[PDB]
Amino acid sequence: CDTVDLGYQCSPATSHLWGQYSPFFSLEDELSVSSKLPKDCRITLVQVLSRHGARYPTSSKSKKYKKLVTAIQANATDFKGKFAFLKTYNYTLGADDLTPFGEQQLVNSGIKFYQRYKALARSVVPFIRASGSDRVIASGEKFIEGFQQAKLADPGATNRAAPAISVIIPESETFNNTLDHGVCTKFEASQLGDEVAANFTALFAPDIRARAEKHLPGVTLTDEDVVSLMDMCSFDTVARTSDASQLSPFCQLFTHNEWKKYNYLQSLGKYYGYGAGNPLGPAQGIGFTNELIARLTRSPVQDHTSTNSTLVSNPATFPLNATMYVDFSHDNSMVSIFFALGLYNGTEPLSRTSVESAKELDGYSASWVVPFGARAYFETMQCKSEKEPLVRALINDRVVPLHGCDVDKLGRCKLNDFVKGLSWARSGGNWGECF
Ligand SMILES: *[C@@H]1O[C@H](CO)[C@@H](O)[C@H](O)[C@H]1NC(C)=O
Ligand SMILES: *[C@@H]1O[C@H](CO)[C@@H](O)[C@H](O)[C@H]1NC(C)=O
Ligand SMILES: *[C@@H]1O[C@H](CO)[C@@H](O)[C@H](O)[C@H]1NC(C)=O
Ligand SMILES: *[C@@H]1O[C@H](CO)[C@@H](O)[C@H](O)[C@H]1NC(C)=O
Ligand SMILES: *[C@@H]1O[C@H](CO)[C@@H](O)[C@H](O)[C@H]1NC(C)=O
Ligand SMILES: *[C@H]1O[C@H](CO)[C@@H](O)[C@H](O)[C@H]1NC(C)=O
Repeated sequence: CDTVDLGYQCSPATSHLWGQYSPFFSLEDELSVSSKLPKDCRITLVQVLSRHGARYPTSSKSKKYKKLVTAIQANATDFKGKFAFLKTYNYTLGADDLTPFGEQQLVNSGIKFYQRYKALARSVVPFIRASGSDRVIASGEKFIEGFQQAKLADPGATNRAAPAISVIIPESETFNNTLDHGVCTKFEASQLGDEVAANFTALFAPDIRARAEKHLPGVTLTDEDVVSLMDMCSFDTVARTSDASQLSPFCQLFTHNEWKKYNYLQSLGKYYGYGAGNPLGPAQGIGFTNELIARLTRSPVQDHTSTNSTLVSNPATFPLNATMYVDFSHDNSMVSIFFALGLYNGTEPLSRTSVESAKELDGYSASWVVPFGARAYFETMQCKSEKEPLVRALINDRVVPLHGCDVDKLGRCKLNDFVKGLSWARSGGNWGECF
């Protein structure tokens, strides 16, 4: 179901509609030109930003789901139709960790990164950082395994030293971490994303709850419970087999139309939680943006947001000339980063009542942007067509044309023009409002 090149392609009418719980699926050529290296161009630098792989529910969500399944099984006097499996379903999911499928996603992502950037990778040991979350670190280790596997299979490789994760950035409300938000006090107290999600759920869940209650006589569901049951489709799928080759029985409880609503609910939560819908959302991505500018320009970091001055000032933890960089992070931080970079500046504020597709939102959705095992590639290339280095952004294989600069038909801008266009991030944006 899941391949190195294309990601997850089984049951696409369901599995691509789980938002941030969708396994990565390649968006090569989707509302986009090809992501292929253009003729007479050579990559000179690549930065990868990768999410962790598919996982179990967090400890708190796992507790909630188990509580619900138990209550259903205790209250239902019958389990009718498609809900029949809940009579004997046994809740066995863990908490927080990668599933085997999620580990393999990341091995696959490392293989794909080697293959895509083979010309550089043959001689380069990438510089790698990970946010201080066990599933993120584990994802980094699996990416490295895949990278090394592909490199060993390539007779043309000259430097096969394994890259280490050189920096693990602590996750703490008082540690400045560009790969995991937490220090912007006002933002961390924001309820907007949760309120938008709740309001939208109140629109679509009632009909679903009625149908489920009809097929589970004795059971009373809330809106929240409907969403929990829908969440279980993805979580159970990515857990129950090592290759996620069997759709969970939870999945067929809901229609394709309902999956499109669920997918949009997830898009709303990320947009209004972490993206441009949140007044301090894109500010959470400024620190990484300034780190990326430092790498692109081989220059010291200039930032006063979520960088740590000790970490960025030491070559051992922030080398300025490493040619390949790979950073491991989380959905929410990656959404903020993509918005801070201006990559979704063609997306209008999402309707809170009407479902708009990624097609109609200029390529923005949770499933297109931060699926499980999400990856972004930020390239510099030197092309014979242009004296100046050109930058290109690929998000889950889709070329995401740059904003703020004079963008060409291939989605690229000249390096200095791109950096100039990131004036908001370079100034620190509205970070002062944090406090
Ligand atoms: C910056 O990193 C240093 C070295 O790890 C650490 O001692 C310090 O507390 C960090 N400060 C912040 C605010 O992240
Ligand atoms: C939720 O809906 C209520 C009633 O329609 C509305 O007043 C409120 O603004 C909504 N919340 C958000 C953040 O959209
Ligand atoms: C199960 O029944 C109990 C006791 O009436 C009730 O409080 C609870 O909400 C019910 N839960 C479900 C999921 O039906
Ligand atoms: C951490 O970030 C805050 C601004 O958010 C800044 O005041 C402080 O200097 C930073 N500390 C370090 C060590 O970078
Ligand atoms: C993206 O749009 C926002 C809001 O208009 C603006 O502040 C920011 O500078 C834009 N980014 C780029 C890179 O053009
Ligand atoms: C590049 O130079 C940096 C100093 O900015 C140094 O720490 C490191 O040896 C180099 N980067 C690599 C090869 O990881």
